[PDB]
Amino acid sequence: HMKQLEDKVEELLSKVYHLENEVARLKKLIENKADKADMKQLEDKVEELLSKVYHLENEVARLKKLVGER
Amino acid sequence: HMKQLEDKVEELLSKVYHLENEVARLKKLIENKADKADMKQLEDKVEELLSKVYHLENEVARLKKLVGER
Amino acid sequence: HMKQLEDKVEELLSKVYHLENEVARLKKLIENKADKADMKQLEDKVEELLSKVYHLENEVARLKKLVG
Repeated sequence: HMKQLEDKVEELLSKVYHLENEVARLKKLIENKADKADMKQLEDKVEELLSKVYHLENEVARLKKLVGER
Repeated sequence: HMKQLEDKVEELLSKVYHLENEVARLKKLIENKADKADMKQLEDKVEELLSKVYHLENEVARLKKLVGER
Repeated sequence: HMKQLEDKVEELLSKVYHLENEVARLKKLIENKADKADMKQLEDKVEELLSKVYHLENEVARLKKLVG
């Protein structure tokens, strides 16, 4: 009876140890995931560069038209 | 006495089962997040592009000046 | 024998509580991380940028020749 009850507790304890170790592995995975704030900062840079290129494209198109008349 | 300890283990049985399911869910949530390595790959390319845009800016300003008005 | 069984249950009781808290903590941490769908969108924007840069370099080289 007490031997049977301690068998169940031991089975549960074994599961918990396994789960503890798995969660430690997952904690490490999470540390290696990219933060939203960092992605946003890179996105802002890309958008800054895309706007610079946009205005450059317009100017080059303008200049191309002007020189094509001369 | 033993009945009350069984009732405690019955409670813990359920908690361990729920924990197993929560950890499975956490593992799925983790898989939907991007790795830092993926972000750094993009960052490396943006670094290349930053220099190219700088050079383009200088070249286009030089050309705008040369061309002048109509 | 009865004290040993009670201590085994105490061990389980404590570890379950501790692991519940840790899993909840990690759940919260996850919410601050970037989704793969969003990184893929950024990857496509970076593609957009690199293509436009190459195209513009070529346009500028041609214009530069024409002006010079």
